[PDB]
Amino acid sequence: KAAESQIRDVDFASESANYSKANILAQSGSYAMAQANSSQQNVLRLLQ
Amino acid sequence: KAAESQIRDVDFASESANYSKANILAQSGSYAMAQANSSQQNVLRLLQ
Amino acid sequence: KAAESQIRDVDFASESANYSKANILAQSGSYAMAQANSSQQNVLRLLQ
Amino acid sequence: AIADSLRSQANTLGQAISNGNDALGILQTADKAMDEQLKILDTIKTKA
Amino acid sequence: FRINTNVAALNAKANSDLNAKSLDASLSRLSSGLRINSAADDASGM
Amino acid sequence: FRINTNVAALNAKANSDLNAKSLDASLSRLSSGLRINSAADDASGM
Repeated sequence: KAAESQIRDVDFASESANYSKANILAQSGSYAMAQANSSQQNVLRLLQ
Repeated sequence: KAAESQIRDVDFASESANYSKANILAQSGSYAMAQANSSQQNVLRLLQ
Repeated sequence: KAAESQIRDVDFASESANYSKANILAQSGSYAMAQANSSQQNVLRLLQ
Repeated sequence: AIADSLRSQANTLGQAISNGNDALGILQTADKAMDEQLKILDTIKTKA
Repeated sequence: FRINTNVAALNAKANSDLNAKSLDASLSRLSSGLRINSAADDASGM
Repeated sequence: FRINTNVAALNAKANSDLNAKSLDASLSRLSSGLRINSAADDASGM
């Protein structure tokens, strides 16, 4: 049973690290997309 | 009577282990649901 | 029999000390892991 | 694959434990029954 | 300060796991009442 | 450190059950007053 547990079950020690890391990365990526969408506003200053 | 007890009754030794394990798992799963429901807040940063 | 006991059995005197010490170390290490996972929240203050 | 094989083997052994305990019950019943026949034969020889 | 490769997390996890191993060993000794259970902690003592 | 398959619990339960067996046997001997009750501990003795 212990040998099976070594193969199948996840260790929350590393799992919570992975999760929190991916969450911070998600926040950063969302900010990056929000900035990328707006990166083209400066063209309007040429036209106006 | 002993041979019947071997088949019918439960051993609190393993039973309390099962119960405590399932309870910790319930707490972990509740945290996982709480985080899953919130995992979509980051979309609002796009819209705002 | 006494000479065998001297080699085979454990002395609960030292064993309970080892166990309690390891338990306190486990609590400390768990706190350290939690803080390590949390140690990256500060980056978002730059992005925001 | 390995995890499912080990799970199957663990379940099989967990059931084999109960099989062995049932065999233990049967054999103990038989022996503790033979005790009285031994005493009765003793009494028969004494009466003869 | 670079994220996505938290190193303190890995270090703390390694240390805590190395400690949990010893906690488990001491608990098994406390339960069984024997200093040498698996005979891997003392070859010739066994 | 992975939960849902506590191994120290199973180990401790195995050891404690193995000990409760001998406790029960010793109590049965203390009660009946004989060293060979079930004739399964000494065949030639019986």
